[PDB]
Amino acid sequence: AKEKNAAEIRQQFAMTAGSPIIVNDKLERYAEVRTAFTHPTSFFKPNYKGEVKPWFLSAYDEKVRQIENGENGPKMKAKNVGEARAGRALEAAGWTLDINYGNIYPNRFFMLWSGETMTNTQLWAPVGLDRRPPDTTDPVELTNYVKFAARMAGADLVGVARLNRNWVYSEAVTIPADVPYEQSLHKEIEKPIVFKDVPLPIETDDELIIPNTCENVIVAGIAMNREMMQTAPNSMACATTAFCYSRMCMFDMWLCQFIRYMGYYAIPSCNGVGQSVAFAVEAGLGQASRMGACITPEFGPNVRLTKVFTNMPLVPDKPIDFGVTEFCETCKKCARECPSKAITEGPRTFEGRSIHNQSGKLQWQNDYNKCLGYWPESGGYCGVCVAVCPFTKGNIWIHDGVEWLIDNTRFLNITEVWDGKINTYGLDADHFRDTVSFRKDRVK
Amino acid sequence: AEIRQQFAMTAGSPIIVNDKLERYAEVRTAFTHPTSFFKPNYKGEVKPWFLSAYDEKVRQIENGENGPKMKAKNVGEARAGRALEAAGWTLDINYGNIYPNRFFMLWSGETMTNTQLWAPVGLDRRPPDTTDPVELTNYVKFAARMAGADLVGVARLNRNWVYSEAVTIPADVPYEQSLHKEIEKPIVFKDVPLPIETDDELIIPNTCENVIVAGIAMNREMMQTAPNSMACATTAFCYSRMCMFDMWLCQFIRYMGYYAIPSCNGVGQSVAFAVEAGLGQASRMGACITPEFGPNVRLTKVFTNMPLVPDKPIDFGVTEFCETCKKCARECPSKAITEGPRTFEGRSIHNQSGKLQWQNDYNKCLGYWPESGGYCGVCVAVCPFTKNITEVWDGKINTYGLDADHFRDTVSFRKDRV
Ligand SMILES: Oc1ccc(Br)cc1
Ligand SMILES: Oc1ccc(Br)cc1
Ligand SMILES: Oc1ccc(Br)cc1
Ligand SMILES: Oc1ccc(Br)cc1
Ligand code: SF4
Ligand code: SF4
Ligand code: SF4
Ligand code: SF4
Repeated sequence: AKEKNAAEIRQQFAMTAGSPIIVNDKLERYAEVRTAFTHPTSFFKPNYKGEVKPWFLSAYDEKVRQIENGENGPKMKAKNVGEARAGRALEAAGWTLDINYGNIYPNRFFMLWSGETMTNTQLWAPVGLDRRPPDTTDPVELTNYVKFAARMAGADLVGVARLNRNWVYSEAVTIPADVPYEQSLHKEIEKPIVFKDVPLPIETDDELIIPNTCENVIVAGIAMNREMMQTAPNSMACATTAFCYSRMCMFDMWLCQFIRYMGYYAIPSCNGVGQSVAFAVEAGLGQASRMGACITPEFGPNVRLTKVFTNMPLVPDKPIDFGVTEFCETCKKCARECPSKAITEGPRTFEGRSIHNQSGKLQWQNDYNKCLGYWPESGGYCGVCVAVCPFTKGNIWIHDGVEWLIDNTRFLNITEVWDGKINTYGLDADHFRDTVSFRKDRVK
Repeated sequence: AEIRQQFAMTAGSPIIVNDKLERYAEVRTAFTHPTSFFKPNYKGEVKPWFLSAYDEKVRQIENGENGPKMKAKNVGEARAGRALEAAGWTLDINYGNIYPNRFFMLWSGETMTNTQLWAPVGLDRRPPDTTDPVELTNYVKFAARMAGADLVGVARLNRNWVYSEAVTIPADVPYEQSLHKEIEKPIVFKDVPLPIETDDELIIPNTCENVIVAGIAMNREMMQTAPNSMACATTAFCYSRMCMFDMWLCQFIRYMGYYAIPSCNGVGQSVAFAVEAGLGQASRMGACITPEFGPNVRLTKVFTNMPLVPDKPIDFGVTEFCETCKKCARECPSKAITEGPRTFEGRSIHNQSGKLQWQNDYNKCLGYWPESGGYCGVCVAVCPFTKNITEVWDGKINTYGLDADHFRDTVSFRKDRV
């Protein structure tokens, strides 16, 4: 006659301890300014009138053009102008709790490295939870507590790894502390991230200082909505992306406060501080893939990541190998469907394709300037590679009577989305049992 | 979805009122009123009630307890429950976000970082492209589910449930002085284009036709630990879910060409709005009891001129069940809940007289919070419609504390949205 079981799947494919990422001697920490979103070589893109602008402003011009022409995406006619409008209103509102598309500035706005000034900390100050020494130092108990809190805080997946500094940005993109929001985009700077023998995360005029005791990284997966992502590259894919960034932000703040009130310190990050995919792989959420994302058993790549760094003692999780690398070796669906041909069809190498790649680690090397170039053209955040990946299909797992396996057969419109199935936070009750959690699967 | 249609009433507010009903000044709630605000701690020192409750939380942690007379596994566990509770409140100002047009509860999006970033697109400046209330109701409910509501309904705004005067703070007062500088400010309805605040008044436009009410489900296993710390924790986390819902949904409504007023625990009485919007029925304890969650669900609401189709109120027999049940009243640690019949006369200043309801003594309720060091919730926990702490921490959990064994009950398609 067997119903899907993520705990069994993860146990079946668990590896022995050790970072799965393969590196050589060319590896150096990566300056965040090099990402396509920020680097001068990629930052500017033409709009549909040929005017060269910051990429997100050129994308804005295309969003406005599509609404006026009753389109939900590039050459994709909406039911009417009102439907086109509704999709961009949903997208825009999803970003409500996110600063400048990613919350990357460390220790600014929502991403504070200390809780001292937050209104919640001030209200609770008489209890002294953030000043009382920890009552628990046992990593086993702390891992159970912090993972339970993580699920409360909106994570669909949570894992723990030792912090690998190779993936922490050599220098962050940030703004001076005295610069108000309305000037932030004009006053962005770089600032080194360094590790020193200090008791608490602290920021000087010159440096963002992470303590040498910052042992661990907690990684969260924030599930996006399948029906909406499958509209990629059209507006509804932008909306599930946007809403999950605000979920990421709430997660980080909730969890950091929990960790602080347990007597440790905690650094939030969302898209800042370090490379989420690498942390997620080392924390066992999933495997790296040809497109470059972390592919998870539960959601494929259709899941966002955030992470929190802490000195709280924790038990690292085991990495997972459910065969993604070998599937990506033969699949190439994302490479073939990518509207900008940004994804390589070749083998993995240690050699960066351009400045946006960190050389010295074995991965599929993609041209992320080509990817970013398609966003102003399509007026969105694309996501076609996520949408076409077979691992994004909700039912890829089958049980053969003995064990779990991937179904190889899987590798061979917006009005209906607005009118169709939805549930709280865009989660799907047909799959929400995938992420049920008991102590047995939080810590062994 | 068929249960709720099975029990739909015809249109019309189910709340029975008389000639004496008047709008209720928010200062009168037990949380804020000077007759109920100060309570002794366990040492006998009289303080603001939440400060006396803090002292009990400290004392329990030190004594390795999760609640009154309830030993924890160890001090570490006691600490963890209070750390979780305190963290849950991260996105909430001074227990409830009640000050209108302050902090998270802004009546205009114009100064929000999100609005500024999106300004070149001009979605908040562009006239509505959709005025059909049917399509708007489908769009905004879909948005509401994305925004974290497990239940959503629409009603015409009954001004009887809007506070006559809000509790707020002067606009330039910093957060650190807020608790000490709370003031009263009238909420009035005038012929103005947009919601606006003057030195003297919070002005809601006469065009503000509708209220959208959201139900935000709490975790059943955690609330079952009431009056102990883990029921405090699911309470707290849902207040921050409430705040994110309000901001997300207001931004959606504004980017659609309308205005939107958030509220969380402020602006007006959530239980009344929820009953008129069809989420559930009023109950003996005073809460809105829903078919999906019983009373184990928090409420928030957003006010807007967006054309919408009002939902029908529902009758699935709560009133007749509450007549004979009285379990909440017998389990209530403070004897706050009446065993008697419904009347139009409030028992004290904390009740709004003029509406038929079970009249409860809410000062007796609040008095149990400093004694127990939490937000109680025993009434919610024992209610039949709702159906140790180490086992909760070691037991089932899922995203936002939702439960996959019941999450299918809140699936939604267009047919059940409008
Ligand atoms: O991950 C993302 C970052 C920025 C934008 Br805009 C969209 C997606
Ligand atoms: O007087 C006080 C009021 C509130 C807090 Br919190 C601390 C002190
Ligand atoms: O509704 C609530 C208001 C204040 C507290 Br403290 C807890 C719950
Ligand atoms: O020059 C700018 C105009 C609008 C934005 Br948003 C950012 C920069
Ligand atoms: S589409 Fe195919 S090659 Fe691309 S990431 Fe998914 S499985 Fe790998
Ligand atoms: S987001 Fe789009 S353009 Fe970018 S890699 Fe994926 S498919 Fe290609
Ligand atoms: S919260 Fe507790 S004290 Fe208050 S009415 Fe309910 S049972 Fe009684
Ligand atoms: S416990 Fe009984 S009387 Fe009290 S609200 Fe629930 S059903 Fe009604």
